[PDB]
Amino acid sequence: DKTVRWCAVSEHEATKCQSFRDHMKSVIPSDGPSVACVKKASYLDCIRAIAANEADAVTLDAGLVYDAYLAPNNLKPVVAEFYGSKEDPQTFYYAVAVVKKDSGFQMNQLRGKKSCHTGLGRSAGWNIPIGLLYCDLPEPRKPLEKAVANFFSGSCAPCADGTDFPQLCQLCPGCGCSTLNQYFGYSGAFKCLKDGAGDVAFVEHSTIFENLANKADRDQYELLCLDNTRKPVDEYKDCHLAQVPSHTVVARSMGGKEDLIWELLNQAQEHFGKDKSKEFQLFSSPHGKDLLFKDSAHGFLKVPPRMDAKMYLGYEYVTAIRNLREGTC
Ligand SMILES: [Fe+3]
Ligand SMILES: [K+]
Repeated sequence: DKTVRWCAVSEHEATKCQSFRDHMKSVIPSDGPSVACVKKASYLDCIRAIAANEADAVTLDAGLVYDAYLAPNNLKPVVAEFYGSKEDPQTFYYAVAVVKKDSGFQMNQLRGKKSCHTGLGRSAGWNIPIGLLYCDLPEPRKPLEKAVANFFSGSCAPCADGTDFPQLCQLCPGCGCSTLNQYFGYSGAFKCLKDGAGDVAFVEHSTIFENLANKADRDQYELLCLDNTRKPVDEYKDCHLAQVPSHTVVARSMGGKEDLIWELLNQAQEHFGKDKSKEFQLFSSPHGKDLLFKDSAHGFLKVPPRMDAKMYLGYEYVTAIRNLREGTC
């Protein structure tokens, strides 16, 4: 069998997955790669399913790539997203802090504000913004969750526990770990800001561009820079929190079907990648944004053989994570 079982988180990803299954099925040889769809409530359930041989592949934020390499799962990174263009591909992106024009505050004046995150554990939504703001947080700083809940005056951290940390779900009651939470992910953290529930969205550089097509509406938003100034959203290259490694597909170490994962995704990149097909798209969707793969991706690059999360992610970002887990001020 040449079937990749894809893990899709909730109703909408599940739909795009069935399209993906059907179009590949229709425009593929008798012998080529098939994909099957397994619906899960969260990225955590996908990670558990892949370790337990009940699924083969899920695409995860760089932060969640790290998380998934830890025991007893030991998921290995297999295919990387790239952004920008197919000519000069990039395997990183920019963590930006998006705010509404004329809101007043800057970064060392973020205390007491409302925060929209993509989700707990994610690079630009959590790890980067919270690590930089770590010593600004009140004591005690463990647990970290409870202490960012204390810093802001209400938050939305998708995937967090709302019993243990009610405040982290104030802007999105429940802290849903899927698109079913309307304020989950990139597009969801920007909807959280736009609706006026929050003051800052910790998102990627291309987030606003994919959620607001009109430049006149776009100019009512700006970014928070590290020198405590503000700059137009277009000038993200000189006003960003950090550069983070790209979302990756992960797979099992043993019997991971990584070769096939590549074969499927690479063929799928030629048939349905950016601007390639009017029947199906891999990096946009009728059913939502950033489903299965991010909207801002332009295709895929193969991860070198048998490389682990640790190595793929790089020392600067692995180190950035570990420092967050145990620090001092
Ligand atoms: Fe991300
Ligand atoms: K508070």
